[PDB]
Amino acid sequence: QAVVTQESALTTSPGETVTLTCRSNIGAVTSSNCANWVQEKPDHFFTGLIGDTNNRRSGVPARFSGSLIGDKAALTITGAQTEDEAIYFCALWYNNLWVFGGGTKLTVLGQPKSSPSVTLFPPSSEELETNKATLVCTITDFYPGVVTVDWKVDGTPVTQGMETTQPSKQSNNKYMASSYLTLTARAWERHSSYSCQVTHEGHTVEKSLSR
Amino acid sequence: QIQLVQSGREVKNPGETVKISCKASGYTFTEYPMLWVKQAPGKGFRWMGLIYTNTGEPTYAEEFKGRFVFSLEISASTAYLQINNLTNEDTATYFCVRDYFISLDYWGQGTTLTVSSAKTTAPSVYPLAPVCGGTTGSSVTLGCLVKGYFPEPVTLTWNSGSLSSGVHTFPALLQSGLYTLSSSVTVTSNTWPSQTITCNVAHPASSTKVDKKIESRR
Amino acid sequence: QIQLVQSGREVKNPGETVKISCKASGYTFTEYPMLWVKQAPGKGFRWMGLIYTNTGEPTYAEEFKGRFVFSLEISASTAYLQINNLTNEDTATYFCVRDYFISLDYWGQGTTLTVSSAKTTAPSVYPLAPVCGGTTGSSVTLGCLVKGYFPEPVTLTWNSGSLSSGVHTFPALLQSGLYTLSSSVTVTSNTWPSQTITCNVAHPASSTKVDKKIESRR
Amino acid sequence: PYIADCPNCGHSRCDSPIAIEEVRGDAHAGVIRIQTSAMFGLKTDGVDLAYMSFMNGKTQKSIKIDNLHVRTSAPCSLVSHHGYYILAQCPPGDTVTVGFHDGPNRHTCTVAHKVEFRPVGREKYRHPPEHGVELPCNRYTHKRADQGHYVEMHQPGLVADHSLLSIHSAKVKITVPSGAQVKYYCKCPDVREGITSSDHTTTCTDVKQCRAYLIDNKKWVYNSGRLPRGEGDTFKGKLHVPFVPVKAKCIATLAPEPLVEHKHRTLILHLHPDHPTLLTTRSLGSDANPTRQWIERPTTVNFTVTGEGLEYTWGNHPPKRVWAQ
Amino acid sequence: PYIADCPNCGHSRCDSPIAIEEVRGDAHAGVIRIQTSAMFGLKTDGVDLAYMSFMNGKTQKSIKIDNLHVRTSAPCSLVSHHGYYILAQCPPGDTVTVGFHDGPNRHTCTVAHKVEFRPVGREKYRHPPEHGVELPCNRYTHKRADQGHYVEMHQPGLVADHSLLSIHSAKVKITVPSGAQVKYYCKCPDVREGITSSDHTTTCTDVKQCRAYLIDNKKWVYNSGRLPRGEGDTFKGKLHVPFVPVKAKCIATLAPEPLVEHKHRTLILHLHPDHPTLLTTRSLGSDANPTRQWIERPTTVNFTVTGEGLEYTWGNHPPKRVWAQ
Repeated sequence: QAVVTQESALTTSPGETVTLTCRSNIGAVTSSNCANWVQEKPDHFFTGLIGDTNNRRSGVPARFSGSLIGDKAALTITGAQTEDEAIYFCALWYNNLWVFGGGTKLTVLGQPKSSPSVTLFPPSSEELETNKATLVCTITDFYPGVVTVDWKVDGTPVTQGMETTQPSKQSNNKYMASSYLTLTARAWERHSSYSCQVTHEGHTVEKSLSR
Repeated sequence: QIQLVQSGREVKNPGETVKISCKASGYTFTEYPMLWVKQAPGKGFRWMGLIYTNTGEPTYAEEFKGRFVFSLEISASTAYLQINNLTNEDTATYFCVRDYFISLDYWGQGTTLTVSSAKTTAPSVYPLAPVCGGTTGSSVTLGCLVKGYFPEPVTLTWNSGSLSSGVHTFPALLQSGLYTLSSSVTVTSNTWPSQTITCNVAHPASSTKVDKKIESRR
Repeated sequence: QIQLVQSGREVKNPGETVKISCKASGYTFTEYPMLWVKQAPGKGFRWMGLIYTNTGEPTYAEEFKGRFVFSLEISASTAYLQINNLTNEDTATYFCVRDYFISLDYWGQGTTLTVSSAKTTAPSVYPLAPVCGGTTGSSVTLGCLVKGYFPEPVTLTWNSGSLSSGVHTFPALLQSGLYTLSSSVTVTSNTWPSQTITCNVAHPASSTKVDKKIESRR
Repeated sequence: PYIADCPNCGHSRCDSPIAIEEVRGDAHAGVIRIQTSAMFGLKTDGVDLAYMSFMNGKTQKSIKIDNLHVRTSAPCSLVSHHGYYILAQCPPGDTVTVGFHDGPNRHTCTVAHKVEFRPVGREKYRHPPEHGVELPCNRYTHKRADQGHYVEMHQPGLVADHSLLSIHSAKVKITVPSGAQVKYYCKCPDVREGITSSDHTTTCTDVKQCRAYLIDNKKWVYNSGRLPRGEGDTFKGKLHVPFVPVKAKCIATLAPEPLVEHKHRTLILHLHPDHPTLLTTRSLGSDANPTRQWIERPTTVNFTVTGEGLEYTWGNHPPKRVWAQ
Repeated sequence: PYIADCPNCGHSRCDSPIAIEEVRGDAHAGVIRIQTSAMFGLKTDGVDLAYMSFMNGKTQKSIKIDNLHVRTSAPCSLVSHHGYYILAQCPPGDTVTVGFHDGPNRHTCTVAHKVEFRPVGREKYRHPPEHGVELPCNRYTHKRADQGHYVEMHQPGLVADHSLLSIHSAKVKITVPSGAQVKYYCKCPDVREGITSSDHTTTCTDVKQCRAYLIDNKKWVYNSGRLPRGEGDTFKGKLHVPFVPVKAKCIATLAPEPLVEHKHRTLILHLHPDHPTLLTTRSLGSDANPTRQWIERPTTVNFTVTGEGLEYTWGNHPPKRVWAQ
């Protein structure tokens, strides 16, 4: 019966100072709200940063500090780093329960771009024994995390049969994704040239197999 | 130091019950109670309640009083979430968390539930070896395709888990009523096919375990 | 809603008296008293005092205790300023104002007094029609020249005031001991001279009223 | 931090979080132990006794203690706070009058209670001195590491909160704090218990005929007389008292020495105290023949001393003795 | 906001705008109605009772009330202000001591006045409790919408202001506030009335021998004894009093119940009050034989009850009655 509000997204560059805020719909935030700040890195990875407004969890870099600014709780990153790019959630206590904010997606300049590593595999034979054939195109270590995957059977853009996952964040903070093109044992044996084309930060990478 | 490791992700058809465990490490269980948080797919983070790991009394958020029941295997430093008469809109991830320092200091890994009607289909595990010709670089990428299973989850390792560096496991995705997953691994060109590289797959719901060695196409 | 409309501007030779009215609209007269402010030509704004429109007691600024007297036709929602034994340096504009909200919220239009010795000369009203040749555009500008009168003020309207859009009335200016004023009006070329356009001029001090229809030069 | 009904809360009976119950002017050392219904001390979570959590709204406000004021006939001196409870050195006073300053408002609370401070001793001072003998007074501690007693502290009952009962553009609309348990119905027939998230109200319309309740028993309370019972149960929550009365030796009283004057089997004593002093004696014959009189006005007195002896007690100054042969 | 001569204005007799006249410790409810010569309330013009207009200079200063302090033996509690007049809940005190804080200076005012607060009832408390019976006390209102009386408030007389009497480089130079009426001459012969704008002084030179006066009767005043008469006339300005004494039922006293003990046609009564309680009785025979005694010290008393009956009045606790056959 209280609504915590946070900035939606904030973009900064390595070395800058950035402030995230946490607003309560009922009134000014005070020390009896024990503002907590939590960080979510990709992979459902949670860590606590600050608690009780300004107590930094142990092993959280000092570039992170909490405070009350005006009528709201604030988190300041002093010397933001590339590693700080994540979702920050604030939590406020209200005498009997906790209310979490919507979280702020923070983007920090860094991590020089990285091209994808693409590999296309042929349907294995144990699978061709099922009267099925699935060409797997794996794409890993790319950043920025956005790609376009296009399949081309025998020179012709396939347009049905393919499925491409959504970019998932790896540990190093780069992304990955795979695309599947399912044919029939038979569709397989028919056509002759398969190719998985991946477009990333303007360059294209085509990986073709030959049956 | 502090590790809260949670159970793996379940699939359950509407109406069922689930018991999600949270095994605590590094602290004295008894002086720090447990927060249960629901991060629903879109919606963001929500406090489900707190359990006094000393007395055993639970607090539920009003949204959670009813089908939700917190309990603890005190003795083993485990806290547990049980959601009875599962509703389809309970698919989400649930985190256990330690309340300390006027807030929460450590969060668990999460246990994701997918409430969904469906039978039980064992996966087909297929080796992904490089193209029949050449493939000459400083390294080499092999793969493993885990196709057509239900429900979640499956676990996948490489060489019983001794080969973890250079691995990309790709989140399972639903296609035509079945889940499909895949994984790649990259090693130096001297390692393979000199040394054996094996994909290990388990599907608990069907009691299926498959070990598939990646063999050269010729 | 609230309108404080003031009397028109007077001319008075030194020594005379003037009663400036302020007719209030939109509020209950009685719960809001009246501020009288003098904005002297150069000098800026000055509080002259306040009148309790409930009891009737006036406060005068010390600068104004003496020749100045506030009063009110309660009954008609009017407050009035009377300046007796007019001094030449009383030429300025006087505003009535409503005191409310810990300050003043509404101001009137102003009544400007020009204390100045001079007889009474009626104005000559001259029509200003376009040049004898052509004058072909999408619109057309006519005019009216009110020349050589004393004292102020004169009022000027176009077609009894039904034609107000596209009118520019030019402030009266003193030249050789007399005031001269002028006005222009712009209408579509189809309106004039098809439809009649008439300048209406009144000079209260001489009881002069002149209606001059603008006629084509040929 | 519990909230109850202060009796003369500046104007009149408000509901202050610092509502004063259990005034105890029963010790000797200028000290009173008080319970506010407010629980100052650490914050909501974990830090710093010297912060300040009262209830504003349904909610706490765990912030700094900046400008506490206990007072009586004069302004008191704080001694220490722990939990709901404060110890403060006060003078005597017909009443007790407490209050902090949140910063926007004074927000005090006041109460009647007969207070006095007799020091232990045959001197009836009004106040503890800097010097004099030490002797066994009764007094409360500075500290918190205390278990000598514990008072029952089970749940709160519900509380009113008509900020909940908004309007759904024609119907009266209840909401919830955080999913807390709101106990609801109106004079008309509609939902009769209320254990819910934010409900509406089909039947009634007026806010003034409905059950705005907060069963919010995630944190227990002190069992104030100005509490409504939590009707369900005697929940747990046995909770200590910090400020136990202890056998401190107060820095304590002493009356100025007497002027001993001899006569024949008789003590003339020109005497001149600081404060009312209970003098008394014991003629040590099996005939006791004692005497008692509080002396505040300087007085030359007399004592028919016998052959065997008399003793003499100038206040808590030690007892004298005398051979009058 | 009138300005008069405070009697012990911190140091000694200043001229404070809050000069205290008409202290009235005549009610019962811990309350005093006071008149400052200062008119706090709305501003000069129109807004907010809770602002603060006193006189600084010849001029007002209509600003915030931030740090008012009425006080006595202890600090009082404000109740409400309206006009020149403030109501404040005070304890007893030999004096009355008032003061705000402008911000640069304390700027207080103090006065003698015998104050007490008996509550209505046969209990002689020192202070109102939280509980007890209600009964018809005398007390002042919170409010302003009040006409029950009105005091004369006609003009001010002149006032001194030697800030006016500057020097015209050899002559003493008077000025004017705003065209106000300055009443002027010096011991020497020069201008003899003074109804003027800024004049000079032809004859005298010294500031200390001239009439620095301000007939500034655009706003009336309270008719303080510490006002000089406006010699011209009894101008109008009949003006109400806000704080009328009204028949409030104070939350009021109650003495602890008696211990009734039977004897043969005799009431032994072990008795133990909180405060001095006037007990009294009426032996209902045509022989009245009543008794009165304030009881503050606990006392076992006796009453020869007759055959027909006696009655018994433990303070403002209701009267009892007794059959002693």
